Amino acid sequence: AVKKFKPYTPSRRFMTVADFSEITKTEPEKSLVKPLKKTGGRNNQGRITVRFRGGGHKRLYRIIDFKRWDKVGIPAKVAAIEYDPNRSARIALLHYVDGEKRYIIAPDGLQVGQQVVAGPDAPIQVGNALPLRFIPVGTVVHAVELEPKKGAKLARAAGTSAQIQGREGDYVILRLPSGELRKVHGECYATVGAVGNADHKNIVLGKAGRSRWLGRRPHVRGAAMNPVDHPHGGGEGRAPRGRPPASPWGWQTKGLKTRKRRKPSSRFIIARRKK
Amino acid sequence: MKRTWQPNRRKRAKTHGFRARMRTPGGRKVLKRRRQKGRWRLTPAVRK
RNA sequence: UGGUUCGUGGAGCCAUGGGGGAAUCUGGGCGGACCACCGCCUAAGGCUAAGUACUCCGGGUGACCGAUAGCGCACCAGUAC
RNA sequence: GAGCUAGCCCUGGCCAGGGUGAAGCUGGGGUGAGACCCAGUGGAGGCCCGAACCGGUGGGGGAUGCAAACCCCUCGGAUGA
RNA sequence: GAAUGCCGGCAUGAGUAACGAUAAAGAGGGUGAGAAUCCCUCUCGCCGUAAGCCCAAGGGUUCCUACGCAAUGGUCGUCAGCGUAGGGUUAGGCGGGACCUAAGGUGAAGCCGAAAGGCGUAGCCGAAGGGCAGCCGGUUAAUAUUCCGGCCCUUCCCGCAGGUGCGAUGGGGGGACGCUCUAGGCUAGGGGGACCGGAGCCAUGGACGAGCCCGGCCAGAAGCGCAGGGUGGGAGGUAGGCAAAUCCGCCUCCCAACAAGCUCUGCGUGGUGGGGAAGCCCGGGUGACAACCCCCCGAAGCCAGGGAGCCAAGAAAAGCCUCUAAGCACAACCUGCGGGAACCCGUACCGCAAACCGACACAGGUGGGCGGGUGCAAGAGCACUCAGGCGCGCGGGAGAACCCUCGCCAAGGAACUCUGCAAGUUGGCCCCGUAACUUCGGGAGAAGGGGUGCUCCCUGGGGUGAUGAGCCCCGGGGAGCCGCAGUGAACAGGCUCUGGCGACUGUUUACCAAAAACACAGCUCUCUGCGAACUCGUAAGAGGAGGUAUAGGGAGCGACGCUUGCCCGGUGCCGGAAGGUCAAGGGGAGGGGUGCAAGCCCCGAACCGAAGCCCCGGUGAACGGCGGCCGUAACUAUAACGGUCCUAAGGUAGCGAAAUUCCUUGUCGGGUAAGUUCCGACCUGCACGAAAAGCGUAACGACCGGAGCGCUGUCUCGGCGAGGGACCCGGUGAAAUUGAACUGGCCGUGAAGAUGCGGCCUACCCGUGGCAGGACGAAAAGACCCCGUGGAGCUUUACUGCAGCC
RNA sequence: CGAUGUCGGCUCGUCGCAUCCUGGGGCUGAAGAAGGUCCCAAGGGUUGGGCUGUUCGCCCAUUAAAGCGGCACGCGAGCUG
RNA sequence: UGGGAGAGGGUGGUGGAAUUCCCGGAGUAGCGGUGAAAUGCGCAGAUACCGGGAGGAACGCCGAUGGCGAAGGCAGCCAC
RNA sequence: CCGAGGGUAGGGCCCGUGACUGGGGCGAAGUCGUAACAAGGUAGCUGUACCGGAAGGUGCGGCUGGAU
Ligand SMILES: [Mg+2]
Ligand SMILES: [Mg+2]
Ligand SMILES: [Mg+2]
Ligand SMILES: [Mg+2]
Ligand SMILES: [Mg+2]
Ligand SMILES: [Mg+2]
Ligand SMILES: [Mg+2]
Ligand SMILES: [Mg+2]
Ligand SMILES: [Mg+2]
Ligand SMILES: [Mg+2]
Ligand SMILES: [Mg+2]
Ligand SMILES: [Mg+2]
Ligand SMILES: [Mg+2]
Ligand SMILES: [Mg+2]
Ligand SMILES: [Mg+2]
Ligand SMILES: [Mg+2]
Ligand SMILES: [Mg+2]
Ligand SMILES: [Mg+2]
Ligand SMILES: [Mg+2]
Ligand SMILES: [Mg+2]
Ligand SMILES: [Mg+2]
Ligand SMILES: [Mg+2]
Ligand SMILES: [Mg+2]
Ligand SMILES: [Mg+2]
Ligand SMILES: [Mg+2]
Ligand SMILES: [Mg+2]
Ligand SMILES: [Mg+2]
Ligand SMILES: [Mg+2]
Ligand SMILES: [Mg+2]
Ligand SMILES: [Mg+2]
Ligand SMILES: [Mg+2]
Ligand SMILES: [Mg+2]
Ligand SMILES: [Mg+2]
Ligand SMILES: [Mg+2]
Ligand SMILES: [Mg+2]
Ligand SMILES: [Mg+2]
Ligand SMILES: [Mg+2]
Ligand SMILES: [Mg+2]
Ligand SMILES: [Mg+2]
Ligand SMILES: [Mg+2]
Ligand SMILES: [Mg+2]
Ligand SMILES: [Mg+2]
Ligand SMILES: [Mg+2]
Ligand SMILES: [Mg+2]
Ligand SMILES: [Mg+2]
Ligand SMILES: [Mg+2]
Ligand SMILES: [Mg+2]
Ligand SMILES: [Mg+2]
Ligand SMILES: [Mg+2]
Ligand SMILES: [Mg+2]
Ligand SMILES: [Mg+2]
Ligand SMILES: [Mg+2]
Ligand SMILES: [Mg+2]
Ligand SMILES: [Mg+2]
Ligand SMILES: [Mg+2]
Ligand SMILES: [Mg+2]
Ligand SMILES: [Mg+2]
Ligand SMILES: [Mg+2]
Ligand SMILES: [Mg+2]
Ligand SMILES: [Mg+2]
Ligand SMILES: [Mg+2]
Ligand SMILES: [Mg+2]
Ligand SMILES: [Mg+2]
Ligand SMILES: [Mg+2]
Ligand SMILES: [Mg+2]
Ligand SMILES: [Mg+2]
Ligand SMILES: [Mg+2]
Ligand SMILES: [Mg+2]
Ligand SMILES: [Mg+2]
Ligand SMILES: [Mg+2]
Ligand SMILES: [Mg+2]
Ligand SMILES: [Mg+2]
Ligand SMILES: [Mg+2]
Ligand SMILES: [Mg+2]
Ligand SMILES: [Mg+2]
Ligand SMILES: [Mg+2]
Ligand SMILES: [Mg+2]
Ligand SMILES: [Mg+2]
Ligand SMILES: [Mg+2]
Ligand SMILES: [Mg+2]
Ligand SMILES: [Mg+2]
Ligand SMILES: [Mg+2]
Ligand SMILES: [Mg+2]
Ligand SMILES: [Mg+2]
Ligand SMILES: [Mg+2]
Ligand SMILES: [Mg+2]
Ligand SMILES: [Mg+2]
Ligand SMILES: [Mg+2]
Ligand SMILES: [Mg+2]
Ligand SMILES: [Mg+2]
Ligand SMILES: [Mg+2]
Ligand SMILES: [Mg+2]
Ligand SMILES: [Mg+2]
Ligand SMILES: [Mg+2]
Ligand SMILES: [Mg+2]
Ligand SMILES: [Mg+2]
Ligand SMILES: [Mg+2]
Ligand SMILES: [Mg+2]
Ligand SMILES: [Mg+2]
Ligand SMILES: [Mg+2]
Ligand SMILES: [Mg+2]
Ligand SMILES: [Mg+2]
Ligand SMILES: [Mg+2]
Ligand SMILES: [Mg+2]
Ligand SMILES: [Mg+2]
Ligand SMILES: [Mg+2]
Ligand SMILES: [Mg+2]
Ligand SMILES: [Mg+2]
Ligand SMILES: [Mg+2]
Ligand SMILES: [Mg+2]
Ligand SMILES: [Mg+2]
Ligand SMILES: [Mg+2]
Ligand SMILES: [Mg+2]
Ligand SMILES: [Mg+2]
Ligand SMILES: [Mg+2]
Ligand SMILES: [Mg+2]
Ligand SMILES: [Mg+2]
Ligand SMILES: [Mg+2]
Ligand SMILES: [Mg+2]
Ligand SMILES: [Mg+2]
Ligand SMILES: [Mg+2]
Ligand SMILES: [Mg+2]
Ligand SMILES: [Mg+2]
Ligand SMILES: [Mg+2]
Ligand SMILES: [Mg+2]
Ligand SMILES: [Mg+2]
Ligand SMILES: [Mg+2]
Ligand SMILES: [Mg+2]
Ligand SMILES: [Mg+2]
Ligand SMILES: [Mg+2]
Ligand SMILES: [Mg+2]
Ligand SMILES: [Mg+2]
Ligand SMILES: [Mg+2]
Ligand SMILES: [Mg+2]
Ligand SMILES: [Mg+2]
Ligand SMILES: [Mg+2]
Ligand SMILES: [Mg+2]
Ligand SMILES: [Mg+2]
Ligand SMILES: [Mg+2]
Ligand SMILES: [Mg+2]
Ligand SMILES: [Mg+2]
Ligand SMILES: [Mg+2]
Ligand SMILES: [Mg+2]
Ligand SMILES: [Mg+2]
Ligand SMILES: [Mg+2]
Ligand SMILES: [Mg+2]
Ligand SMILES: [Mg+2]
Ligand SMILES: [Mg+2]
Ligand SMILES: [Mg+2]
Ligand SMILES: [Mg+2]
Ligand SMILES: [Mg+2]
Ligand SMILES: [Mg+2]
Ligand SMILES: [Mg+2]
Ligand SMILES: [Mg+2]
Ligand SMILES: [Mg+2]
Ligand SMILES: [Mg+2]
Ligand SMILES: [Mg+2]
Ligand SMILES: [Mg+2]
Ligand SMILES: [Mg+2]
Ligand SMILES: [Mg+2]
Ligand SMILES: [Mg+2]
Ligand SMILES: [Mg+2]
Ligand SMILES: [Mg+2]
Ligand SMILES: [Mg+2]
Ligand SMILES: [Mg+2]
Ligand SMILES: [Mg+2]
Ligand SMILES: [Mg+2]
Ligand SMILES: [Mg+2]
Ligand SMILES: [Mg+2]
Ligand SMILES: [Mg+2]
Ligand SMILES: [Mg+2]
Ligand SMILES: [Mg+2]
Ligand SMILES: [Mg+2]
Ligand SMILES: [Mg+2]
Ligand SMILES: [Mg+2]
Ligand SMILES: [Mg+2]
Ligand SMILES: [Mg+2]
Ligand SMILES: [Mg+2]
Ligand SMILES: [Mg+2]
Ligand SMILES: [Mg+2]
Ligand SMILES: [Mg+2]
Ligand SMILES: [Mg+2]
Ligand SMILES: [Mg+2]
Ligand SMILES: [Mg+2]
Ligand SMILES: [Mg+2]
Ligand SMILES: [Mg+2]
Ligand SMILES: [Mg+2]
Ligand SMILES: [Mg+2]
Ligand SMILES: [Mg+2]
Ligand SMILES: [Mg+2]
Ligand SMILES: [Mg+2]
Ligand SMILES: [Mg+2]
Ligand SMILES: [Mg+2]
Ligand SMILES: [Mg+2]
Ligand SMILES: [Mg+2]
Ligand SMILES: [Mg+2]
Ligand SMILES: [Mg+2]
Ligand SMILES: [Mg+2]
Ligand SMILES: [Mg+2]
Ligand SMILES: [Mg+2]
Ligand SMILES: [Mg+2]
Ligand SMILES: [Mg+2]
Ligand SMILES: [Mg+2]
Ligand SMILES: [Mg+2]
Ligand SMILES: [Mg+2]
Ligand SMILES: [Mg+2]
Ligand SMILES: [Mg+2]
Ligand SMILES: [Mg+2]
Ligand SMILES: [Mg+2]
Ligand SMILES: [Mg+2]
Ligand SMILES: [Mg+2]
Ligand SMILES: [Mg+2]
Ligand SMILES: [Mg+2]
Ligand SMILES: [Mg+2]
Ligand SMILES: [Mg+2]
Ligand SMILES: [Mg+2]
Ligand SMILES: [Mg+2]
Ligand SMILES: [Mg+2]
Ligand SMILES: [Mg+2]
Ligand SMILES: [Mg+2]
Ligand SMILES: [Mg+2]
Ligand SMILES: [Mg+2]
Ligand SMILES: [Mg+2]
Ligand SMILES: [Mg+2]
Ligand SMILES: [Mg+2]
Ligand SMILES: [Mg+2]
Ligand SMILES: [Mg+2]
Ligand SMILES: [Mg+2]
Ligand SMILES: [Mg+2]
Ligand SMILES: [Mg+2]
Ligand SMILES: [Mg+2]
Ligand SMILES: [Mg+2]
Ligand SMILES: [Mg+2]
Ligand SMILES: [Mg+2]
Ligand SMILES: [Mg+2]
Ligand SMILES: [Mg+2]
Ligand SMILES: [Mg+2]
Ligand SMILES: [Mg+2]
Ligand SMILES: [Mg+2]
Ligand SMILES: [Mg+2]
Ligand SMILES: [Mg+2]
Ligand SMILES: [Mg+2]
Ligand SMILES: [Mg+2]
Ligand SMILES: [Mg+2]
Ligand SMILES: [Mg+2]
Ligand SMILES: [Mg+2]
Ligand SMILES: [Mg+2]
Ligand SMILES: [Mg+2]
Ligand SMILES: [Mg+2]
Ligand SMILES: [Mg+2]
Ligand SMILES: [Mg+2]
Ligand SMILES: [Mg+2]
Ligand SMILES: [Mg+2]
Ligand SMILES: [Mg+2]
Ligand SMILES: [Mg+2]
Ligand SMILES: [Mg+2]
Ligand SMILES: [Mg+2]
Ligand SMILES: [Mg+2]
Ligand SMILES: [Mg+2]
Ligand SMILES: [Mg+2]
Ligand SMILES: [Mg+2]
Ligand SMILES: [Mg+2]
Ligand SMILES: [Mg+2]
Ligand SMILES: [Mg+2]
């Protein structure tokens, strides 16, 4: 339930911070953090390759367990639910009966003090991870592997879900968060339930400085630039685009499809996205 | 106001120094040039 | 595609990035598309003095300069700055 | 050539003093339970005033200058992009 | 002899400007060939959150002493950061290295690239971050946490004693962290004392005083005391920490819990070792057997890894501890003690500046720490002052114009002017009081007013301490005194109304623009299913992202409110397994050359044959576009209505003489005595209009218009006064410019604006202070403009290529 | 065009006369007063404000009157902007 | 106290008919629509027929002149 | 001391008046259409919403004051 502020400054008028009410542990597990090396959008030539990045709050990376078939059959207790600055979801700290501790993305409705488990035998309950071919059709699921044992790829942002549609040989069919229909190999793992922190989309930054805290430096418009810089540069006074709307590099940025036509995964996409 | 020359001994020796020059094809040519020309010094002096 | 005087030209010759791909003298290449005839030569392995080029250096010599000239420097100059 | 300047990265440091008084908490009132109301406490903010610090609004001087961008008065920001 | 030629030399301007902050000087006595300028004394003034002191960088002998004055020093010079010579920098503990890792750099393995080279895990390097043992005083002309004195401590080697499964680059613990606010107790620092120590002082009318003036400490091991940090103990199980593991991690049991206990710091005390003022006398010595005590204020520093709240969620690695593996248990490590061993480099001096960056001894620039006192509500603000440091390396006079900075002004009070530009006004605190409108926060310091000093009297609460006295912090009430005036000096808002633009705090053309421009939260379109799209790269590889559609790229719009209409014919993008055209290739009708002939060789029709393009549809918060003429109502006028032509469709809502309106100062209303501007309206909108968004909007603005009040030297209209210049004398002494000059006015003339030609008029020779009409004055080979088959940036359905993609 | 700074304002004048006022005249459809028109005359004078960058002009209140032009649209090594 | 009828209300679930869209098949010259038409759709293979998939909304017969509620109003079926 | 009142500054209510603008009433014989009364030729009315020269039209739900 997003939190509001009284209009005691111009910015506090619309700023809305998360409620944080589901978090139960306010500092991370030390054996599971490592420094997150900030890039500023710069590659290994040192060139800017992704504009408008940098100056965000310092962060530590939480190591997240995107496999879980690591420890088939070994139950774990949900110890805490924590804040992660590297992702939109919350994370859940598991204390395995192994004595081993790990982090998963926290699904919706998971509770501290509960048991989760992984493998083909697992119950169909929020937080358990199974091979897709064993989850009943119709189930909502998250943290889905895309190829077997390569790691969870799909539906990991706050609030997202994938829904199992049907089976076909070694492949189930998923409705991804984008609305697309895809065949995903049945031996890929996945976790029952949707990701938590669904209210994440209703946060209102409220002011410029907030964006800066996230590492988002100000994005300047092409129409505001000069012809050396951009297809929309120049003109005396303001100007309409005067050409098909383009990127800084010239390609058209309204409708122009860009997925590679001959891409080999095409044989497993069933239906492009929606809306 | 603040002017352009702001001396810095580490900076000087790391930018123009002998060891910088030798790590680069263009740096070696400089020394080959400056030795061919007969420069008394092949590199800026920094006190270190 | 490059080389050649040869800029696609009637365009051979030599070299080769790609594709197809032999034979051992009754084998093979060339004589400016191509064919016959007549000739020339023996590819897909290597080495080979000398005659040729240059002047950091040394000497010899000038219808070469003579301190604003002659090398940037006749002098503690690739210096001082 | 990034010892000026621009952006980012890593690691440190700095921001006198004063004013306003958000949420929350406590108590009180209210009600079926509430919302909510008052007082108290509380000390939020690209909040307010103002040095250091960062600026460079208006005007005057300077104009072979003290200075190849300075000086005086005045003015903006000053816990934050 | 000319090239705004090149190099050099010397002129002119000229004894001219200037001599670098208006913080400021005067005298006496020395020294010397020579003194405003050097040394000494006294007086005066300036800084004192510095203009004082300590670090770092940078500089590199500039430090100290003797001896000098040619040059340097904006004058002088006997002086000096100058010349010569000699001297001077002392560390196991301070900083750096023989330790650690961060970005980054480098790089066995590996990957890539015509060459040169590019990457790259580990590992290595890399600091002002982690870690680690020294404090007070004395001493030199010049070094001191370095030498010396006193009291402390670290590491390595070796030996002794006691103890223990010892053993590590391996496992684990720890190290280990943000922002804002903040408790308790301390310390640094300061204030006071009628108490303690002290050379003296009694002035000029009074005072021999509970008088004046000065000072009243600093460091210290073990131990003790106060205040804090850190930390559960035992057992059983175990599959996890890439071997093992008694360690850690998980589960269970018992016991302990705001504690205690153990451990680690800070403060205090502490054997001992030091310091010790004014004044007097020549840095010294006395003071002195110096005293070294009580009260208070009190940190932003200390205990620290303290506490609370918050979201934007806040390095690594070593030291250190613990676990075991090889090994080895004659070892080895742990603890206590003892002796021995302990290397390299820096250390001078300047360091907000005359020694660093600015060509200069340059009013500029330069990071960290200390920064005393009193009063002003507070403070690092302001004024004055302590310690300390300076009077800015040309002076002496004079008392013109004029210039700068400053002060005052009769009457008027914006009449000034593009504009109240500038300068006034206002000005702190406390109290009373405070409007439209509003997003309920605000608008607000609204506006407007009252108070403010000193004396005596009475009294309320807080802190320390003890509840008391003393000290100290907040008040309340009453009676009076003085002046023109009590934030008596210094620092310290003028206000209001109404438009345009932009929501807002922010950002920008370093050095002519700070804005309405950029950004901004939010809104919409669009791409992207992850070896993502996209971006840099030949590649490898990187960013995206150790992210995964609530995410990431691209585009426009730009808080919020109410809204965002019609056109898909053209261009773009999206979809379309048909049809049309389409290259290499396949195919081989049929021709051709040559040979005696097999053959060799060349051209070649149909037909099959991709993307693209055509064609068929979709699509506007994609590029874009949104009509003309004629007629019509029972006064007239005007047309709700109709006719027709064309379009892909003919501009909806809202707004409109506008940051847009040409005619234009449109017309009417407001405001003024008067209003090309301003506000409100009308609508024939030359040429608004709906995300290059339309119309509004509280609050905000060094933005840009209009009006009023207050108050003014802005003005009528000017006067006077101050200082720094200008002027005069002594010292030092530039500049651009310059064909040469013996260089007047008029009316003409001349390449059309003449000191220089003609005619006439006027005029003795040379300066000094001033003013700017001329020398088509200086400066810059016109930026405007044209020209050159000159150049560069930029655009696109110009041409032709290339990357890239298909 | 190897530079003649370009509107207006302010300041400071100065000249012309086709005279706006003041002086002297003739004619008048001049009774007087007040005008109209032309002649002579350049000695002196020729206001303060509102609007606009404005020149010009309109307006307000006055006046004897509120003149027209030249001097590089007089005057930026005099100022403004 | 013991009983009862009820589409009374809220929550979580869940079943079948039908329409539309997608996929495969099979099949061809029209379908749709109306007063009559036409726009539209269809040889780029529609309509009609079969199989499969997705998704939303409303609940046929029971059903009544019926029941419930203070009114607005409440209709598949299950449980709380 | 109080004090008629004068002065300055800021509020509240009421009345008059205002370029222009909004609808309203009324007005012997204007223009345009024909929405309602019959099933008024699409039954009507309704609350709301959107639209259009105008009456109105359409959507959604409701009423009979609806006709066969
Ligand atoms: Mg809010
Ligand atoms: Mg609110
Ligand atoms: Mg949460
Ligand atoms: Mg770690
Ligand atoms: Mg990275
Ligand atoms: Mg890199
Ligand atoms: Mg990018
Ligand atoms: Mg970036
Ligand atoms: Mg999170
Ligand atoms: Mg994310
Ligand atoms: Mg798969
Ligand atoms: Mg959002
Ligand atoms: Mg962040
Ligand atoms: Mg954004
Ligand atoms: Mg932008
Ligand atoms: Mg632009
Ligand atoms: Mg621009
Ligand atoms: Mg560029
Ligand atoms: Mg270009
Ligand atoms: Mg371009
Ligand atoms: Mg453009
Ligand atoms: Mg533009
Ligand atoms: Mg522009
Ligand atoms: Mg334009
Ligand atoms: Mg546009
Ligand atoms: Mg255009
Ligand atoms: Mg384009
Ligand atoms: Mg898709
Ligand atoms: Mg600078
Ligand atoms: Mg610097
Ligand atoms: Mg250095
Ligand atoms: Mg350094
Ligand atoms: Mg450096
Ligand atoms: Mg180097
Ligand atoms: Mg380098
Ligand atoms: Mg040498
Ligand atoms: Mg060099
Ligand atoms: Mg050739
Ligand atoms: Mg050839
Ligand atoms: Mg043979
Ligand atoms: Mg042969
Ligand atoms: Mg043969
Ligand atoms: Mg051959
Ligand atoms: Mg031959
Ligand atoms: Mg031949
Ligand atoms: Mg031959
Ligand atoms: Mg061979
Ligand atoms: Mg040879
Ligand atoms: Mg000769
Ligand atoms: Mg010579
Ligand atoms: Mg020579
Ligand atoms: Mg010569
Ligand atoms: Mg030579
Ligand atoms: Mg020479
Ligand atoms: Mg020399
Ligand atoms: Mg830099
Ligand atoms: Mg720099
Ligand atoms: Mg601050
Ligand atoms: Mg206040
Ligand atoms: Mg309060
Ligand atoms: Mg609280
Ligand atoms: Mg602020
Ligand atoms: Mg204030
Ligand atoms: Mg600046
Ligand atoms: Mg300035
Ligand atoms: Mg001013
Ligand atoms: Mg200048
Ligand atoms: Mg200044
Ligand atoms: Mg000032
Ligand atoms: Mg600010
Ligand atoms: Mg401020
Ligand atoms: Mg502040
Ligand atoms: Mg910050
Ligand atoms: Mg000549
Ligand atoms: Mg010459
Ligand atoms: Mg020349
Ligand atoms: Mg020359
Ligand atoms: Mg010369
Ligand atoms: Mg000479
Ligand atoms: Mg000379
Ligand atoms: Mg001469
Ligand atoms: Mg001379
Ligand atoms: Mg002169
Ligand atoms: Mg001068
Ligand atoms: Mg000077
Ligand atoms: Mg000064
Ligand atoms: Mg004297
Ligand atoms: Mg003197
Ligand atoms: Mg002297
Ligand atoms: Mg002398
Ligand atoms: Mg002096
Ligand atoms: Mg002296
Ligand atoms: Mg002081
Ligand atoms: Mg130097
Ligand atoms: Mg000398
Ligand atoms: Mg001398
Ligand atoms: Mg000498
Ligand atoms: Mg000198
Ligand atoms: Mg000097
Ligand atoms: Mg002497
Ligand atoms: Mg020394
Ligand atoms: Mg020592
Ligand atoms: Mg060693
Ligand atoms: Mg090389
Ligand atoms: Mg390094
Ligand atoms: Mg270090
Ligand atoms: Mg750290
Ligand atoms: Mg050390
Ligand atoms: Mg010590
Ligand atoms: Mg000595
Ligand atoms: Mg032991
Ligand atoms: Mg930690
Ligand atoms: Mg960490
Ligand atoms: Mg925070
Ligand atoms: Mg005090
Ligand atoms: Mg002590
Ligand atoms: Mg085990
Ligand atoms: Mg002493
Ligand atoms: Mg004694
Ligand atoms: Mg501090
Ligand atoms: Mg601490
Ligand atoms: Mg803490
Ligand atoms: Mg690391
Ligand atoms: Mg063994
Ligand atoms: Mg043994
Ligand atoms: Mg060594
Ligand atoms: Mg030293
Ligand atoms: Mg300074
Ligand atoms: Mg100095
Ligand atoms: Mg000086
Ligand atoms: Mg200086
Ligand atoms: Mg202080
Ligand atoms: Mg003191
Ligand atoms: Mg104060
Ligand atoms: Mg002075
Ligand atoms: Mg000074
Ligand atoms: Mg001076
Ligand atoms: Mg004089
Ligand atoms: Mg002054
Ligand atoms: Mg007076
Ligand atoms: Mg006056
Ligand atoms: Mg006035
Ligand atoms: Mg007045
Ligand atoms: Mg005015
Ligand atoms: Mg202006
Ligand atoms: Mg104005
Ligand atoms: Mg004041
Ligand atoms: Mg006041
Ligand atoms: Mg009002
Ligand atoms: Mg109000
Ligand atoms: Mg107002
Ligand atoms: Mg308003
Ligand atoms: Mg309000
Ligand atoms: Mg006030
Ligand atoms: Mg009073
Ligand atoms: Mg008094
Ligand atoms: Mg008095
Ligand atoms: Mg103020
Ligand atoms: Mg703006
Ligand atoms: Mg703005
Ligand atoms: Mg706007
Ligand atoms: Mg707005
Ligand atoms: Mg905005
Ligand atoms: Mg600028
Ligand atoms: Mg510029
Ligand atoms: Mg510049
Ligand atoms: Mg600008
Ligand atoms: Mg501004
Ligand atoms: Mg900008
Ligand atoms: Mg904005
Ligand atoms: Mg918006
Ligand atoms: Mg690229
Ligand atoms: Mg290459
Ligand atoms: Mg990554
Ligand atoms: Mg913007
Ligand atoms: Mg509103
Ligand atoms: Mg279209
Ligand atoms: Mg189209
Ligand atoms: Mg179309
Ligand atoms: Mg297409
Ligand atoms: Mg157009
Ligand atoms: Mg068009
Ligand atoms: Mg509309
Ligand atoms: Mg209009
Ligand atoms: Mg008008
Ligand atoms: Mg407008
Ligand atoms: Mg317009
Ligand atoms: Mg107009
Ligand atoms: Mg006009
Ligand atoms: Mg008018
Ligand atoms: Mg009027
Ligand atoms: Mg009109
Ligand atoms: Mg526009
Ligand atoms: Mg507004
Ligand atoms: Mg407003
Ligand atoms: Mg603003
Ligand atoms: Mg502004
Ligand atoms: Mg005004
Ligand atoms: Mg004056
Ligand atoms: Mg004077
Ligand atoms: Mg004289
Ligand atoms: Mg002289
Ligand atoms: Mg001299
Ligand atoms: Mg001559
Ligand atoms: Mg002459
Ligand atoms: Mg003469
Ligand atoms: Mg003359
Ligand atoms: Mg002429
Ligand atoms: Mg003439
Ligand atoms: Mg003459
Ligand atoms: Mg002549
Ligand atoms: Mg003559
Ligand atoms: Mg003549
Ligand atoms: Mg003559
Ligand atoms: Mg003559
Ligand atoms: Mg004459
Ligand atoms: Mg003179
Ligand atoms: Mg003169
Ligand atoms: Mg002149
Ligand atoms: Mg000339
Ligand atoms: Mg002249
Ligand atoms: Mg001239
Ligand atoms: Mg110039
Ligand atoms: Mg030029
Ligand atoms: Mg020229
Ligand atoms: Mg130009
Ligand atoms: Mg021209
Ligand atoms: Mg041409
Ligand atoms: Mg030509
Ligand atoms: Mg050209
Ligand atoms: Mg692309
Ligand atoms: Mg010209
Ligand atoms: Mg010239
Ligand atoms: Mg010139
Ligand atoms: Mg000119
Ligand atoms: Mg008469
Ligand atoms: Mg006459
Ligand atoms: Mg006259
Ligand atoms: Mg005018
Ligand atoms: Mg004119
Ligand atoms: Mg006019
Ligand atoms: Mg008269
Ligand atoms: Mg005139
Ligand atoms: Mg003219
Ligand atoms: Mg003209
Ligand atoms: Mg003129
Ligand atoms: Mg002029
Ligand atoms: Mg000028
Ligand atoms: Mg002018
Ligand atoms: Mg001039
Ligand atoms: Mg002049
Ligand atoms: Mg001139
Ligand atoms: Mg200007
Ligand atoms: Mg201007
Ligand atoms: Mg058809
Ligand atoms: Mg067919
Ligand atoms: Mg669906
Ligand atoms: Mg009364
Ligand atoms: Mg009276
Ligand atoms: Mg009629
Ligand atoms: Mg009808
Ligand atoms: Mg009807
Ligand atoms: Mg009808
Ligand atoms: Mg309709």
